[PDB]
Amino acid sequence: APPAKAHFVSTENNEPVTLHP
Amino acid sequence: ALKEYQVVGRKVPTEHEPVPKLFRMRLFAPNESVAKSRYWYFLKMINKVKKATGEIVAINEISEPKPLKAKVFGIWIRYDSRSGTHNMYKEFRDTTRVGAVEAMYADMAARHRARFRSIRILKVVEVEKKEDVRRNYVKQLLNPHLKFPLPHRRTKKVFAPHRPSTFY
Amino acid sequence: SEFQKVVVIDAKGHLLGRLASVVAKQLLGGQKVVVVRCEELNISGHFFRNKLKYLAYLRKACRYNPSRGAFHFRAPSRIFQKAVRGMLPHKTARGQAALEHLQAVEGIPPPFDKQKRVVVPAALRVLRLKPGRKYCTVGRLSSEVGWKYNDIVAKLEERRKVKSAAFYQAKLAKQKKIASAKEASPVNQKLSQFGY
Amino acid sequence: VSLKKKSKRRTTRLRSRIEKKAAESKRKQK
RNA sequence: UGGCUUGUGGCAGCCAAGCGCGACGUUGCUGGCUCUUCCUAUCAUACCGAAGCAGAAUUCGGUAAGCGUUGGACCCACUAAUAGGGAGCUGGGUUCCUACUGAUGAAG
RNA sequence: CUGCCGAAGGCAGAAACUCAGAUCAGUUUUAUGUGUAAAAUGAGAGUUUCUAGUGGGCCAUUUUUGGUAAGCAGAACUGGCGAUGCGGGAUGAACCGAACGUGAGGUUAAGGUGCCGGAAUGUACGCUCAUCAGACACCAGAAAAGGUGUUAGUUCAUCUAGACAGCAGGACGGUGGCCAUGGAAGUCGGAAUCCGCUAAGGAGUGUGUAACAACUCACCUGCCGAAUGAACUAGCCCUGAAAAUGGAUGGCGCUUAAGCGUACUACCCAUACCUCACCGUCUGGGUUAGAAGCUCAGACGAGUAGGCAGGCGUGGAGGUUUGUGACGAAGCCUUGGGCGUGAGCCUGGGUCGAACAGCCUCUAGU
RNA sequence: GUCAGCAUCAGUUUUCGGGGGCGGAAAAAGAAUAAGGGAAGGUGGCUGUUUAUAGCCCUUGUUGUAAUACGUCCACUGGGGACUGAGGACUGCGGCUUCGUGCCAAGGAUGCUGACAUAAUGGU
Repeated sequence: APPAKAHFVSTENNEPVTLHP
Repeated sequence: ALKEYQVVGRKVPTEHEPVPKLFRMRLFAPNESVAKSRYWYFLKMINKVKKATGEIVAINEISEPKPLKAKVFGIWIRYDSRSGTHNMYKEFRDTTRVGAVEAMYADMAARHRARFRSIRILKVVEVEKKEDVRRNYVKQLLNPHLKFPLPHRRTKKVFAPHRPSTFY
Repeated sequence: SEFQKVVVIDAKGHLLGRLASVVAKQLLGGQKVVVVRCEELNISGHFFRNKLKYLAYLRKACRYNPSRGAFHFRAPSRIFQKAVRGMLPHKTARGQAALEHLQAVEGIPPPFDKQKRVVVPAALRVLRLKPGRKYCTVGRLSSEVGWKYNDIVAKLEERRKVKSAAFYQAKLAKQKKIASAKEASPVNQKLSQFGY
Repeated sequence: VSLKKKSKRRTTRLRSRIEKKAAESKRKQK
């Protein structure tokens, strides 16, 4: 398996959520 | 030294999960590699997301918005001790969140013999309100008429000809 | 910080170990050292603990011929010499020659009372000990371990301080005369832009 | 001066025996 | 040849600070003759605290090893006491150098 | 004497020849369930044959069962030791680095930078005072815990309706409740332990009295003005016993450390790493212009058992050197000189007196 | 023959300095200057309040496309020090030069000078 290629990761659908341990 | 990083990541999309959720954490590490590993184990222990099936999507160092204003930072942390569990909350007055975390690490290594891997930081928050401050020594610093002489004056050129001044 | 033939160190207010280490490094460098006024060296730790340390040092003696046993020296100068020589390779010719370059005395004898006495800041108790810490004096530990010449040194030091005070007053008066003539001289203001 | 009744320095058999039997203690508690 | 070793026994139950255990408690049953030195874990001597300690005599406990801890066949006396231990010789029982001690001795 | 190869708890080497291969791997992926099968990387891979030495044991590692005050015993794998020098851990058969030709320079590992000791008595933040501190090293035997030592925390408490404490006072009257008694009134002793008042006075927290009485708290009011208390956890500190001559963190010593913890720079040096020179071995290319030679290049270098190869020296024999020698052979002595990695060789001076040596072969009472 | 000093080089290497890009929140800050908001560890004023006879914090605009800071790169550059000089006519790979027996830092050091010889190095 080759290394993962550059792509896009749209976040307007799932905005990042803050995680705390 | 330390730098504060935000790490945003997710698992690799599949048919079962075409749009995986995006998980962002604010964490402190000397460099990006330690931050990514610090994040990955945190993600493993909180949400059981394996490192192999995940990927770090965004790495961003963060600089202090107002490094020239003295602030008071309260830090919620969890400690692994003999019992393997403890919760502490400290307060440090410093102009930078990074410096406050560095002071916290130095104090805990000095007091509870705590290492970087033993300490996990839950939250570093700013306490602007004077009343919300709980620590007496922080309140001592926050008093309006603070004044005190220099402590620990302590003072190649061996064989000085005169006696030291060590005063004014 | 220049190489002198002889360095006279006034050991008042110094720490025994720190001054010994500095002196032991100078002797190996090849410098003659005279450590005067050894009854004023300070040692960290309270007096009772230090006396227990020393009285434990007396306990070390041979079980055959204590005449060949450990030689316990009670004079403050000899106490400093023992501290210094323990920091030197005295079993070799180099260390044995280094010991010959050290002259530790009690009080300030006349051959060295008329010479400038520098001090070591790396050994000074005021600069090296946190305030509120108990300490002791070698000239006091010596008197309660066997040293029997404390009164004579104290008397001969009061005489020396009186004579030195008289000498300084005379020299200060002469310096005041020279100092008064200084601004009276004109070139001291005429072309003093060089900073002098 | 030591100022002690028991020497703070240890013999090589004694120091080696700790790692001999400390490991066995972990084996026993396991 | 364990940093050994020392003053507090075995079975069951009741609790229960707490993490099925569970601590302390609580209740149930049957070899000797002389020798240098060291340690204190002190028999006597010194000084203290407590006790129905009135006095005398005494008991226990603390600091304390400076100084003593015998004479005779467990026995009987003396003694203030007859405390406990560590590091030349003989009986009944089985069939060179170095150390120590004294003595000289060249030499700034 | 030197060089090369080099173990073993069926090996290492030698010779005879395959294929320029998909031929193997103390390896990792892919697929099927540590087995098998079919991409990565590395390497030239191999087959039959015979012939030296060994077949032991110590240490640790992870997998189990039997176990006990307590250790302990028996298995399988893994390595290190053994054949192994060097740096560090004060020194060391098993700990941390590092595998060794002769040198120059640079840089490090492990460990370190107060002095002995080469290197910062560097920078920054904390902790700790020990009249037998610590540098210790899963702090594992004592170990379960004690402490009015200190610094941090966690969880509950009241608090300008005046917090805790402090001083002033109230802390009562039925009631000396009832049995119990010489004498017991809350307090020698047996169940509670009720009520009027409240802001509160408990059939009573202790002292005390023959009995009383008296004081105290636990409970409230006056003044006084701000924080205070209780229970646990963590780090350091004391204690958690150990004797017998002097005494050891290695020593001296160190207390805003030269102890403990962390962070960041700078610095010190091993035979290790890098650049170069040289020695030797192996391998590869070229060479018709002492071929047993010349020439270019690269890699490599511990070494026991064992295997292979090349040299130094001794007595005698054949050949040769128009060989050396009474103008001094051999031998011997020497603070002389030179050569070779080495075995050894030549030579100056002195002594000495009659034989001796190089080269190629042979030989051995070498 | 011996020992030196310097210069120009080549190999290795250590230690300072400058210039220039390119990246991050196109650094974050900050300054200066326009809005609004909030207040304090409450200033002038009068314990209480909201910039006045001190000021502070937050947001936005602007100066702006600011600088700095770090990271990174330069076939950009200026110095200081140390060890080494193997090889021995000619080729080769290269750059200047109009080709040139052309020159050159390009398949391994040359040049200049001094002192000593009864001294210095090297051996024992």
